[PDB]
Amino acid sequence: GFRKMAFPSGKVEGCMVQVTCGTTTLNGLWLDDVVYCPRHVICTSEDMLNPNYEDLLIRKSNHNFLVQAGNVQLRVIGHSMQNCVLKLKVDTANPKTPKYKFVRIQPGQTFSVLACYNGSPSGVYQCAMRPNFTIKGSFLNGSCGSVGFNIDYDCVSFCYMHHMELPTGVHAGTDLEGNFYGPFVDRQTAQAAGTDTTITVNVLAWLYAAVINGDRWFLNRFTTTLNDFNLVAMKYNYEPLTQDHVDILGPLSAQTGIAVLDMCASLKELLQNGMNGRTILGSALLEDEFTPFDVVRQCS
Amino acid sequence: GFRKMAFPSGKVEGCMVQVTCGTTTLNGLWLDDVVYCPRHVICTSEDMLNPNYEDLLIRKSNHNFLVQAGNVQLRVIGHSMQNCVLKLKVDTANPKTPKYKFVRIQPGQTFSVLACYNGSPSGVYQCAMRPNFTIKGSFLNGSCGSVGFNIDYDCVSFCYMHHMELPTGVHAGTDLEGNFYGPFVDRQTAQAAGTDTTITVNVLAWLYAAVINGDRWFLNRFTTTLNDFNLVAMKYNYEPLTQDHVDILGPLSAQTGIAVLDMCASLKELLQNGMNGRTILGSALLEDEFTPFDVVRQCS
Repeated sequence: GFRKMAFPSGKVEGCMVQVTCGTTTLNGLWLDDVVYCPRHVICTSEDMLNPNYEDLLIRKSNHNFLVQAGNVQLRVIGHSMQNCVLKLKVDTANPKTPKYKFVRIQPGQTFSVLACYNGSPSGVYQCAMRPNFTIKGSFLNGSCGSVGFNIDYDCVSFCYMHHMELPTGVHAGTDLEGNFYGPFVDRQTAQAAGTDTTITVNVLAWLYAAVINGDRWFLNRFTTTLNDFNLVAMKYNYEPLTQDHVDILGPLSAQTGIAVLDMCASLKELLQNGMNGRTILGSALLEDEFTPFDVVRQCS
Repeated sequence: GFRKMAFPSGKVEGCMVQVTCGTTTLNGLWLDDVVYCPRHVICTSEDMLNPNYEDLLIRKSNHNFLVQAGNVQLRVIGHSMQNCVLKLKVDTANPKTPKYKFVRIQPGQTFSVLACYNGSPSGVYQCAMRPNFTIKGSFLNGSCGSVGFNIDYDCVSFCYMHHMELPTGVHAGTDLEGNFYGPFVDRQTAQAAGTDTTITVNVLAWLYAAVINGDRWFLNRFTTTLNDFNLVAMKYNYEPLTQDHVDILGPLSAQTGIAVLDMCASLKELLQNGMNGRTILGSALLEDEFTPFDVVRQCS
């Protein structure tokens, strides 16, 4: 097994609060004197079918928002919307605010989620942004407004806020400026995701992890061109590999002595032949939710 | 996919420190005015081959231990050993000490590890104590003294401290009173683990998780007796299921409407027939490192 490792969550735990509007409670993020949360908190069950968020927000007063940090009520002094994120101004700057920035991540990148229930931290796990801008896998039952982040040197980079579940069970959300990842809207109407694809560069990073962890059976004596690899990739719904992706795998290639295009030849054979009942890192399936950075972080 | 979720790590992050003795640096745990760490910190490479820990410890002065919390040196005022754990008394009580207890967990139970490098928190993941008292899977390269824990209501229950790697790549460690889990010793000599077994009650919890997450193909119209199930289990290196284990699965059985012995009949068929190229929760292998409590924590 190659373990998913989340970032330590302490810096984000001190920012989680509960936001209630009417009968709806979800998670908010308290940074300086602003609480961020999904704007759908202001919607009734009926409102969600076709909301006019500007009109709904105008009809709300500050006293219609109950913000609780532990057992402590924060007074709201201002409410506004930035795209799909509600910003509640409160009268107290969070004394536990970390150094932070707001970033918008790329498809295929990973991040940690602090899964919260009604403002209370419950668990932490590592998630990948799928190429179709959904988040796949199992989630904490009832967890709206939970946030995704990376820790850079001292700095928390917030990249994601959970808004929506698609009937398939996958999650959709926004960056912390309230822009959805992918084609989704915060309305209860028919929404399809695009076809998903396998994140090739992550599969290669995970094969490097396998090698570093002594799982080598799939290495073959062959090489390929980027062009010949990509013809096979396309047939198996893999993303095309670019020179920039090859360059990202440089450190794992140096650590293992296996040229990227040699690992590409190994992956081509695995796609064409299958595993013949064998496992890699205890899996019968190739894994694509570890980035090259995730592997180097854990393995170097 | 059914996600491994770790406990939020913030309460433990504030306790991690670096301990150095000569050229050896590893992790320590700073609770009130005591730093806990593996006693093998006092050993040279040569000492590890056959250490007399009492003699080695007598030859150490307080000034031979360098304890750093961030960039901050703590003065050691006392050194003693409890079984395989070194206790450094320091002149400052940790102001970030959480409510805590020390527990000794059972084989098959899970816990979160805050993986640290030279006192610095790096990542958090969920681990299971194998029936042979090893910890399996991939680990942070260089991480000695990292601790395992559960969070109970407000209270951190520390259960594990990493000491050793076995040549197979698995980890061995102690409880926080310095007693090894399993037959292992903190000496560089030939040590075998017992044969490992599959944690049956955890496989059943994970099949309940599958059902709750809409993966139902393996459910069959059959039941079994505990006795007839156990005859099959024994052949596939599964732990025998006891009435006490059946009772632990009550809540998942109630949530799904599937009797425990009906899920046992489903598992008997999976062991005898295999998966025929199908997956459960995105896995081709049955997973045994989620406890019934882990599933209820995430799914209820």
